[PDB]
Amino acid sequence: DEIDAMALYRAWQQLDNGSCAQIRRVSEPDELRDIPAFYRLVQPFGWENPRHQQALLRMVFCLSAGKNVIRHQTGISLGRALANSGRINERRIFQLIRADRTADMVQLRRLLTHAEPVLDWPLMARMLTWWGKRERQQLLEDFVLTTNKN
Amino acid sequence: DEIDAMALYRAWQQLDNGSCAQIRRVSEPDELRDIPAFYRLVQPFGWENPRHQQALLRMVFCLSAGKNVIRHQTGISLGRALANSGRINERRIFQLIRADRTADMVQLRRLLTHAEPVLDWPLMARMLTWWGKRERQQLLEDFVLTTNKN
Amino acid sequence: YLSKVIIARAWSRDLYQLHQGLWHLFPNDFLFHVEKRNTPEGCHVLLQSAQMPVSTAVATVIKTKQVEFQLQVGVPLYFRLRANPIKPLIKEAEQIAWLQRKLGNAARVEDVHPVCFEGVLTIDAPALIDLVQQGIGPAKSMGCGLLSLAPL
Amino acid sequence: MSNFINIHVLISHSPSCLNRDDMNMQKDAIFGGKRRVRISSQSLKRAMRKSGYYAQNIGESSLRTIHLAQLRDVLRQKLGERFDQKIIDKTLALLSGKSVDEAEKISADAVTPWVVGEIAWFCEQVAKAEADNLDDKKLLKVLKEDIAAIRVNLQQGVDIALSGRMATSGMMTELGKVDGAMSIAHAITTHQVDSDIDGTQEFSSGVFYRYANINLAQLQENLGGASREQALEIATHVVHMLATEVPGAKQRTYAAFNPADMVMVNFSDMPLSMANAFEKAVKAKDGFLQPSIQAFNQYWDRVANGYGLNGAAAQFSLSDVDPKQMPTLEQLKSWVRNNG
Amino acid sequence: MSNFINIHVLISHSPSCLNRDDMNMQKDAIFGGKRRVRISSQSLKRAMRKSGYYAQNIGESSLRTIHLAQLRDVLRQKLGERFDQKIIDKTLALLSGKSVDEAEKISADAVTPWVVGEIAWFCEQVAKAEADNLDDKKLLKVLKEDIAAIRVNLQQGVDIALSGRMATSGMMTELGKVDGAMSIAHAITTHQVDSDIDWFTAVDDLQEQGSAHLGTQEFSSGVFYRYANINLAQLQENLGGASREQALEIATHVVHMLATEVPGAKQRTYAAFNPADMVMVNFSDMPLSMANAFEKAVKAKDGFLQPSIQAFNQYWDRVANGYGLNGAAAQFSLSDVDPITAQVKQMPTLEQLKSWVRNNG
Amino acid sequence: MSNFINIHVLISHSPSCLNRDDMNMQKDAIFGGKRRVRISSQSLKRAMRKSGYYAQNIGESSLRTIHLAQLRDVLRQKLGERFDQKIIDKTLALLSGKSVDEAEKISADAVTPWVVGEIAWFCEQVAKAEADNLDDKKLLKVLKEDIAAIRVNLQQGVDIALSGRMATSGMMTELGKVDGAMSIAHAITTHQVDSDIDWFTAVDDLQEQGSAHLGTQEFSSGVFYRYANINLAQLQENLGGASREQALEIATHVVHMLATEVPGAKQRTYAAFNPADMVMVNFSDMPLSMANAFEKAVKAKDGFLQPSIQAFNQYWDRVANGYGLNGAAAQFSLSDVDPITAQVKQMPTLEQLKSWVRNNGE
Repeated sequence: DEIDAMALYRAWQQLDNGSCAQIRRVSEPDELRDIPAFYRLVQPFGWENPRHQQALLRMVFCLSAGKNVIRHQTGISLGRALANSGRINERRIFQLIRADRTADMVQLRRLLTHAEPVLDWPLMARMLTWWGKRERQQLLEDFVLTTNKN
Repeated sequence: DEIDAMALYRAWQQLDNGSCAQIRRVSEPDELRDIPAFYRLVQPFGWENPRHQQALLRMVFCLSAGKNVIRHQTGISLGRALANSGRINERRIFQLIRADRTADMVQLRRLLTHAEPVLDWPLMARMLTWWGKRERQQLLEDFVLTTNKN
Repeated sequence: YLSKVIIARAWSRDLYQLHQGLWHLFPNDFLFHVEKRNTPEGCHVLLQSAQMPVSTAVATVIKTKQVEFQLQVGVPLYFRLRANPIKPLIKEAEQIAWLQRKLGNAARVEDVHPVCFEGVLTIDAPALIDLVQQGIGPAKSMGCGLLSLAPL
Repeated sequence: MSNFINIHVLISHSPSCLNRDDMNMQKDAIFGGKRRVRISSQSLKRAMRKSGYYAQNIGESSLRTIHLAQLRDVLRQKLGERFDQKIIDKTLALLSGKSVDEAEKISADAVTPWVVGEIAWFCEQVAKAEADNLDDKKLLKVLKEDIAAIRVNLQQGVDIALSGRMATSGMMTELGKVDGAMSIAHAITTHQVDSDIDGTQEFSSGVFYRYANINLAQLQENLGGASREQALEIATHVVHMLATEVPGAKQRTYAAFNPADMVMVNFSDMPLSMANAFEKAVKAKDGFLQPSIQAFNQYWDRVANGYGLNGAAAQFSLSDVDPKQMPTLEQLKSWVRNNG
Repeated sequence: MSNFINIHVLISHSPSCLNRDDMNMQKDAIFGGKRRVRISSQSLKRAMRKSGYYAQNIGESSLRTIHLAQLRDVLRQKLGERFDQKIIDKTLALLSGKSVDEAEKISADAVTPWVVGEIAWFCEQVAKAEADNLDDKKLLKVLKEDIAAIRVNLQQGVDIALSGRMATSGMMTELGKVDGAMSIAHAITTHQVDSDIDWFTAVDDLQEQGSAHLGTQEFSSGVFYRYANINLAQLQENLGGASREQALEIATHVVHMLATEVPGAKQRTYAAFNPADMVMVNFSDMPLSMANAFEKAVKAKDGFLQPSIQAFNQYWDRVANGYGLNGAAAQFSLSDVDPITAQVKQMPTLEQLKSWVRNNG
Repeated sequence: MSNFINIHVLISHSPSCLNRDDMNMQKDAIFGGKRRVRISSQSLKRAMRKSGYYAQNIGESSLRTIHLAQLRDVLRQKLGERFDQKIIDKTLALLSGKSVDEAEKISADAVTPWVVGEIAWFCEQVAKAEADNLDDKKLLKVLKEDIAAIRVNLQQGVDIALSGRMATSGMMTELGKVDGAMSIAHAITTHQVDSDIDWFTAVDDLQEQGSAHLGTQEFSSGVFYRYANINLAQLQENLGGASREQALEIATHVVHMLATEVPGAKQRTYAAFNPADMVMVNFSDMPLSMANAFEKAVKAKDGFLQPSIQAFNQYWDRVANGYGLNGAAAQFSLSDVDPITAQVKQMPTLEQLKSWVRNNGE
């Protein structure tokens, strides 16, 4: 009973300017909970499943980096695409990992905005739902090894 | 040492017309302190202890919407029932959330009058005692969600 | 001495609180009449007293005009006698009659209505002065029995 | 020619135990600046409605009830000689909106004023309905037209045509509901009633101003379409009542000596109260009564002069400070009956 | 010469209750720092619209409905002789933006004011378009071209031209919309008011012991300040290019009502049929409200009326000299105390004031 | 001598609702501990721009659009008489940085203020360059050399010189972007305000058994402090080197509006057409706002107005004496509350105050 990442992606693309903008203003992920357009956007995708909403929050927030910085195409890792941008320095990523919980989602969004990355969205979605020490580590490893391939 | 919400409900139901009506007349919630029938009604329920009385005030003021607009039945939230009415427009609920302190209790009572809502009273009661920080957000969430299933 | 006292709220809610609170003004026999109650500062009160009241932290005193009584028989005076008639007299006739019993002995009443008694009386002078010092009727320590004279 | 008949009355009577409130004080009102003694609109209204003069001059007082049980009993006596009981009960059903008929007590929604005449009329319409097998709703639809008839039946019980009647859950809401034709103010003293302490004497004799307005066309309408004359008759009897009546029957202060303390009536095209003549509290000058009269006169002067009032107007006054003119109250009653 | 006409009215009512809320309380308003009794602009306006004076001197009021089904029934009745039914319906459907298909209930977006004359004129246009078999959008273009005609229809429904119309969905949303020439303020008491409470008893002829009902009602006496402004250029525009004199005509009518009309409630039980004690009218370049004369809540001296007029006049003097306005001004009052420095012509009677406004000062 | 002109205004409105947010609630604001009713700087500005006083005394307001298609249509009419169309189109394209092809809809980066006079002058330049076979970039280099020439076109449209322009895409990005000469603050109430709620009814003439609509509206009476700053050298610069007298002229016109102009909503139903009760103007080296006089929210005594003016005078006394300010100051008031600090010169009429600003504090 997972979250249809691609359907959600398309759903965010289909939003009215009013809502794309309404959600983009948000500073922290929890403020999304003050937005009605949020609840409307997310609810089919399994919001109202407690054990789902933290994930949903993160996914939406990262999309909320806006306007379309996250562009979808074995799969492409977030780490890989972040490196493929070439805009982002390793130190910053390390800092993403070293930061406590809410801070880490915020910082990531800042990175996404700067990188304008080409990922495999549903993959990034998976990584984003299970977000955890391991997932973080993998973000590092993919980043460094990719940035080193280049 | 909580306030036995259902006990209060039945006590309100059991009031003589003179007192039920005498309290119904109140325009703002704090004016409840001028009525003896208020003191009499609240008296078993612990109004004697400060920081019990603000809650008791809000609970009674919401009952005073009268005559029996609050009809009790996982539990059913206030937001839920406000949507289940279908009479109430989202914009009004927004004004309630955005509203400053006394005004917010007033507009709420006005909504209750309009909705003839079917809630789970003690749930809404609790929600009313801690009113409201998350609670505002929480009711928004419930309303939008219930309103969108439809 | 005629004083204008305000009693604080926490110390004027009950009537016995009023009597005690106005008793405590004398660290050194009196009569009191309530002008207005339940203002935010408490009870607004006109106070007739044998001694000069001293301001407490519950009963503030605004001013103290001492008086000496110059009365002439025949002279017309307005009067507010706040008092309480009993044997509780519900009839209007009975109240007015009661008044004109005490005052009938001292000074004839020419007009009156109602309990706070407002009216005009005409004046024996020493008998009346004496009566004002004494107070009139029941509940002299409950706010009743204070007659105030006023010249036309 | 004119539609509104304006009734101004100065009356003098004690201000003591007349109209009491919840807390056993005499009803008061602040205007304008100073506190005044008050007799409520509704208190005047029912004083008149139940008064003797009203019994001898206008008719039976409409009956105002909440308990439809007792009402059903009363009606079964007064009608059971004229109508079939089940039709009476069905009529009270339809008309009242509440289902009928039997229980210990049956309540209506609110206290409702009725006239047994009106009831009887409806009982007859209902009789002809069920006899013709007409559906209730078509009986109602027919009954929409010629409200005028139900209004002649209001010519039976008159206070309803002055005080108005409003019902909610019932047939009459749709069909038999009527807004009164006379507007009445609460009575306020002319003068202050607290003294300020540290000729001009008097207590125990207040001077009150009472104003009533009668909407003639609305009286005719509220009755079956009565001509102006009948309406005018009712009007004069109200001028009388308004000038003379006091709660507790405590005769007006000078009742052994004069019929009214002061009365003035003017036909005009829009209702006009002279209350502002005493917004400055009148100060005592040899009593309240005279300076009050004089205050009323001068205000009436500047108002009529400034707003260009060509009112068909006449007055009964006792004192001599004066700027039409009637020598006795009954003669005034006549002048009203005759429309100037 | 001057475009704005200002109307100031001081009127004193006896104990009464001229505006209730959902709780049957008087309409409070806080100013400046004190409670004031209020009558809402909507109430005053409707008083004037529905008034007999208006019916007499202005013409039909407009009918404000949200119910288009009922409306089409009315228009079908009235205009049925003048136009084909099919055309009447189509005209309503276009103006409304809702489809009027003889269905039991049809509702617009929001309560809207309609004028019979206007719909009539549009019915004419729809008739020509129907005969010429020209499409709706093209009709829309053509009608956009000459807006003034649709405004000339407003002379039949003037209440709209005064207070304006708003639409969200129809062809009129594009075409028939007006902001309104006159601005009116909620009336406020000049002084602080502590309201009295009257306690009802309903006496039941069938129970001899108790009352059948007990009740309460808020009420106060009060000296109220009414203000209103008429934009003349706008009024002329809203009538489809009516003359300054026609505008002034309507303006005098307003002055009269503003000085004369009191809301109907609860007049049958409290009877505050009071005339204005002070009416002042001034022409000016920029609209001006004297409400500030009473921000210091007026204290009773010999009543509230006298010091209210005092406040008003002194403040008028100050504003007039300070902001150096030299516009035509006239004042009619029952009691001055109080005279303004005489750059105000004094009218002994209201009818003369009205004549002064009709002739533009 | 002094570069900043400070304009302080105390103005009291009757019950009204002069600024709504998305929820049609009044615009709240907290200071320093209490809610105050707020009117947005933007509302004030646009109220003054769009005002008739402005149209009479300053000229034309600017044209603010994000829609270049409509703009090119307008410019095509007016300058269509003055220039060739191909030239106009090209001028718009260079300034805009966006491609002006005949297509129904063409949109700029963001809403922008335009002055037709300005565009006309740019059209002259593009005409010269195109005839002379000058390249666009070269043209840009040349126009960069003399900025003032571009700014005198500002004199034709002044609101831009007052509150400024921002550019992101065009040649405008290089040359025509302007700092505001005037900085203005959202006006707030001197006192605490709890908003009133008016409960309305819409009565439907066709239904007897009820109202057609029930609603609520927020509203308040309030005493507002408006503050505004005009930087004088900046204003002169933004106009292309205008004199202090032209500047001061604009400054007084702004004073007048700042005292006289009220936003339009919902004036037709609430009609708070109130004039300023207090107007005070001071010259200074560094700008100063007296809002701190009301950090202690003024408590009503004989109204809010008087103790507010009192508060203002007292604070200004403390500030002026503490920081040793010795700038020219004049105060005009409707109420008899006199100023404490001489020299605050007292003006009996606004026109006298205005003439005093024109003469530079004399």
